[PDB]
Amino acid sequence: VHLSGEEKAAVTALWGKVNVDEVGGETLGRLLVVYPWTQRFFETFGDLSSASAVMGNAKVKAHGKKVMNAFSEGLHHLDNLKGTFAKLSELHCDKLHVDPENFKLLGNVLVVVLSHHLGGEFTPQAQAAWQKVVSGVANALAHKYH
Amino acid sequence: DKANVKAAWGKVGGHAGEYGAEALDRMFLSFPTTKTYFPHFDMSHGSAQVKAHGKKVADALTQAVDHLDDLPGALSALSDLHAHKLRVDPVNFKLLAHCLLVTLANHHPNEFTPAVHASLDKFLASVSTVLTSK
Ligand code: HEM
Ligand code: HEM
Repeated sequence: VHLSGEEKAAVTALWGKVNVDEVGGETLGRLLVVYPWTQRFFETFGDLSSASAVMGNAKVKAHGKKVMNAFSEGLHHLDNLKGTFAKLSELHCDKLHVDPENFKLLGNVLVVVLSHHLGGEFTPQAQAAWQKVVSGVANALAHKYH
Repeated sequence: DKANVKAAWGKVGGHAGEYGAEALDRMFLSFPTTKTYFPHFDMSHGSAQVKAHGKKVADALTQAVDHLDDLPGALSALSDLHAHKLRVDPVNFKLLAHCLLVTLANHHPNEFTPAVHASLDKFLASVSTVLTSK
């Protein structure tokens, strides 16, 4: 996907206003609560038996931070997401067997959480650019499956 | 169960036509292909047409929350319109549902808990399934 200079600058500025710890925990927690089959991949994280248990799980939060850190790498390489995410794509396909549809779901939960976090600042225009970002990341991660 | 999705819908302002209008605006901007279903609409930002349509969508969903026991019956005419007459590709319902969640979360994050998020996602998917059926 191609972001213009202005689209890139806008997603950069907005990400900087974000509490990454909160957004990471919120995103991965909501993935597990809203799409409960994704819990199968995270058995080792412990108690996921209720929404409150999921959102209060420290391993979910710490993992969410690692996922956000990967999005950060992506934002610095929007012209080469496939190369950037090649090892992670291999991990999710060949080791973890995550169906690539779930990459799209996580991206869209991130968009819902950015909206939740940022309110009016997350404008319809801001969202358009962020949809390009999360689509690009999902596509890059799905590449080893191809 | 049917009271709680109903409760959640009101608490995040699902009744509000303005939020329906914002969800449409978000959809049109993020997913430009969806505009091809509305060639008769002025797309100018403060569009009277988008405002009125936002109210239609909000009102229809708000009515539907009172009829969770029988959505196919409640949405019969709307299903005919979307599935038989307009032939809306099912991907588009997922785009609008997502933009509605984005909108509701935007304005009322305190009420848009993970549990409410899950319930409303299921509700909007259920409505989508009915509207995509013949
Ligand atoms: C945009 C989408 C995603 C990104 C950027 C992403 C990123 C990451 C990263 C950075 C790691 C850490 C690897 C390491 O620390 O060496 C990881 C691990 C992992 N990911 Fe993802 N991920 C995504 C989507 C998903 C989805 C949708 C699932 C499952 C539904 C998933 C399941 C896992 C699992 C099970 C691990 C290993 C966790 C552990 O045992 O510590 N990922 N991912
Ligand atoms: C849960 C999802 C949706 C609901 C509740 C909904 C609701 C409605 C309502 C209440 C109307 C007016 C019906 C009437 O006047 O008799 C309508 C019309 C229409 N809908 Fe939807 N809709 C949904 C999804 C979609 C999607 C995803 C699309 C296309 C991207 C779409 C395209 C249209 C079009 C083109 C019309 C005709 C409006 C006009 O000509 O002004 N709808 N919808």
